[PDB]
Amino acid sequence: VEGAAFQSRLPHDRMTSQEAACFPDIISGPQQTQKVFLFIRNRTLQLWLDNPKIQLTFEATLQQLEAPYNSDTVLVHRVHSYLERHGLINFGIYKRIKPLPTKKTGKVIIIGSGVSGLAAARQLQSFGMDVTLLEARDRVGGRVATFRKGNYVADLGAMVVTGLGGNPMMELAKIKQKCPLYEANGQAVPKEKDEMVEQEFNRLLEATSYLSHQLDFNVLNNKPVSLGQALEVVIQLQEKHVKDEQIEHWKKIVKTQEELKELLNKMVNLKEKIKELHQQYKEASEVKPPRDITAEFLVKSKHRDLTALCKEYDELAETQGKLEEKLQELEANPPSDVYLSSRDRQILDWHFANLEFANATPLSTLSLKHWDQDDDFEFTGSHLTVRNGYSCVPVALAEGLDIKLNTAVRQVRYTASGCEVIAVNTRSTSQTFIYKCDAVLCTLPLGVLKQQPPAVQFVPPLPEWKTSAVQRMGFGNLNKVVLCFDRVFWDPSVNLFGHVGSTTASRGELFLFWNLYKAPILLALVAGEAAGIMENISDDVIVGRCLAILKGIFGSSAVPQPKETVVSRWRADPWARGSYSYVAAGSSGNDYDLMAQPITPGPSIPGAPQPIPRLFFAGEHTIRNYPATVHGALLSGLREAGRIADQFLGA
Amino acid sequence: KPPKGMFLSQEDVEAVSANATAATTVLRQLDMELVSVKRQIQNIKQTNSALKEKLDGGIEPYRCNARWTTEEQLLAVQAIRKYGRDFQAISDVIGNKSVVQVKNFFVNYRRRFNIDEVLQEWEAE
Ligand SMILES: Cc1cc2nc3c(=O)[nH]c(=O)nc-3n(C[C@H](O)[C@H](O)[C@H](O)COP(=O)(O)OP(=O)(O)OC[C@H]3O[C@@H](n4cnc5c(N)ncnc54)[C@H](O)[C@@H]3O)c2cc1C
Ligand SMILES: COc1ccc(-c2c(-c3ccc(C#N)c(F)c3)nc(N3CCC(N)CC3)n(C)c2=O)cc1F
Repeated sequence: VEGAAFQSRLPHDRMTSQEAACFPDIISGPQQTQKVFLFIRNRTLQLWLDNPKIQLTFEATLQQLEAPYNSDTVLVHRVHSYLERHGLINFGIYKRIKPLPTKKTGKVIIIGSGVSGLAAARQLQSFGMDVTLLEARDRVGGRVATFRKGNYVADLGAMVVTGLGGNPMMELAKIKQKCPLYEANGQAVPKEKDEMVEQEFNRLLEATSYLSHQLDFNVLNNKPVSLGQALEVVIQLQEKHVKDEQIEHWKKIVKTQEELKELLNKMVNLKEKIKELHQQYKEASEVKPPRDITAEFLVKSKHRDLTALCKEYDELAETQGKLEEKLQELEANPPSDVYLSSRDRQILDWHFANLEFANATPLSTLSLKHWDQDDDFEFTGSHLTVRNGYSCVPVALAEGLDIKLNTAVRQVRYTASGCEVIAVNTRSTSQTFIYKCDAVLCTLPLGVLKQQPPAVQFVPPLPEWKTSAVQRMGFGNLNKVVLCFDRVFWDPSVNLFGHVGSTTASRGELFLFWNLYKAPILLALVAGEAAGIMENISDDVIVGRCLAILKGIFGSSAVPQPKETVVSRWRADPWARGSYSYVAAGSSGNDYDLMAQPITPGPSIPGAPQPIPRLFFAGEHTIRNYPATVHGALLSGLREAGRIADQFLGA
Repeated sequence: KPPKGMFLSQEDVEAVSANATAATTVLRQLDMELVSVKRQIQNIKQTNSALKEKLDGGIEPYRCNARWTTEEQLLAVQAIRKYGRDFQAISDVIGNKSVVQVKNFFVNYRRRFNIDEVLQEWEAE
């Protein structure tokens, strides 16, 4: 039961803020009843999850509980209803048992038949509401978008399931997480190196986290600090401490050879002071043996004074020898010449491109403090790919539903009385449509909400607080090249392999190739600053640079001309205006929460009761904890559908 | 605290960011301090290498009984005016008297080789 709580992103042993607000009875009450609640919940979820291919009615739930549980049966019901409302059971595609409410209640216009839309639409329809979706495209699925010619199949948007471990989600495939790199020329990268740098990359990142949290380096010049800025600062400070070592060493060489100097002096000025004595002694020793005692003394005196200074010099002569090997050692323990080579900083640049890829933006742009706020909630499990094309999901969700394709929303009008959406035909701009509804669910991409002169007018205008969050948060970019061939010329044991770019400025450019699919297809990702530029570069040139890269790596004649090519231009695509959200410098994840707060119109006649809210938001860009994924969309949808039903069908 | 083998003082961060090129000022004025200290190293090696020349050859061409003769007693007294209390020197000079026999003599005669008077002379080095 408790790893069905986890499979539902819920704690098995505590009630959540959500549960608290729908069951204040139980959570303010005795600890015993909480356990009963929590059992019935965890169990109902387990039951749904065990067979989610078909509806779990209040009926079946009660039948398959035991013990003192189907004792209290308003509680089993209050719970089962709470779960189905918040889309924890009976969501997605399920064979209904009790067929749909005869006649419907309230009318909702959903803008977009992306996954956030479809998910909300199905829920709202399942609760007996009149739902119509308006989609500008000639298809469903939005940023889920699968190319399909012959047996060729390639996703141009989402292609990964980053974990099934508590993920609300068709043929999935593990990723062999072994990725060989290939410098500009074609030369693989010795595993020796690949590991040096991946470790340096990993350390460089933790370094920025320390630099952020411990050292509190998040502002600098009023302007806040990008992950980029922090990484450069860290790398500079590493370069500096290379030199700080280089110095303190070549400096403890000098200190040592100004001891050899000070001593080679004493040792010269003894050779001399000893030459004298040995003269003076030869001389005194002329005066021959029948001699008086003042001259036997002068002989003997000298002879003493001379075997004294001879020992003293031999003592300084082993000291000479120590100081001389001590030095010959240090002269052959040079510390590291450099922090990283050039070939190194170029492979580091690829590890940074891989980061620019996932986050779909230049690290210039990521919040140092907050880029990774979503990180505690990554799922558990193997990261997978959809072999058969992700399109299967939108399409599957769409059937049942009232979807108007080629219907571009131009204006959204929301008043105390209700809403009208004004849309047009994309195939004649001129032909106009007016949808009147109780409530509008906006799943417009953040790209579109951001369009500098608007694609869509809100009447009245979205409040400061909303538009400010839209301005603040980042909407990135990430493009793909689909390479279709007659024959499997790469290494088929290998899922993905990197290309290392010449410069920093080009680390994004066809930096990584995926083999995912049944057909002979290679995916080439453009990430970072590259993603944005290549959109303004002819299809042919791009497929050029692809084949170039591939011929250098594989042999100039194993690499055919391609049967079919596609190239994403998501920033230029006006129904997306980019790939997905990122927490920009000076944004936080709070903005994801503002993005999801619905809008409540002013009163129609002044001094009339407070209205009902009318304008609701879902989409990738509206879910703090699962931004920039399909699941996050899917959830934002289920969520809004609940918030809307709680209003227009009562809580 | 910083991951192993990264270096980040509160101090150094403030200092490599305090303007828009503190960055590559700091890196260079070390690059430059480095060549200075390499140049000092060559100079002090040349200087040292000369003195090893001056030392060529080294110093190679430059190396008991308890009955006191009168010869021996007079060698002692003189050794005293020129070694004060260095019984090892005095014994080395006299040739054939342990460092004790010196110290003894040093008292036995003391009165009649004016040895106090001898030692206040040796005071004046
Ligand atoms: C290249 C790329 C790769 C990705 N890879 C992955 C990945 O591997 N795994 C993963 O989990 N996530 C991935 N994502 C994220 C995932 O694709 C999105 O988070 C999700 O598909 C978007 O859900 P949504 O319903 O919020 O948006 P959308 O799919 O954008 O839905 C919004 C809909 O509104 C429509 N629309 C826009 N303007 C108008 C208008 N004026 N009138 C009417 N309709 C309009 C659009 O055409 C679209 O159908 C990727 C995204 C991209 C771009
Ligand atoms: C092995 O290959 C993988 C490569 C990338 C991820 C990954 C992705 C992601 C992003 C874009 C694509 C595409 N195309 C993708 F396939 C995956 N997107 C995200 N992000 C989640 C958090 C958000 N802020 C941004 C997207 N993350 C974290 C990822 O780990 C997972 C993998 F298994």
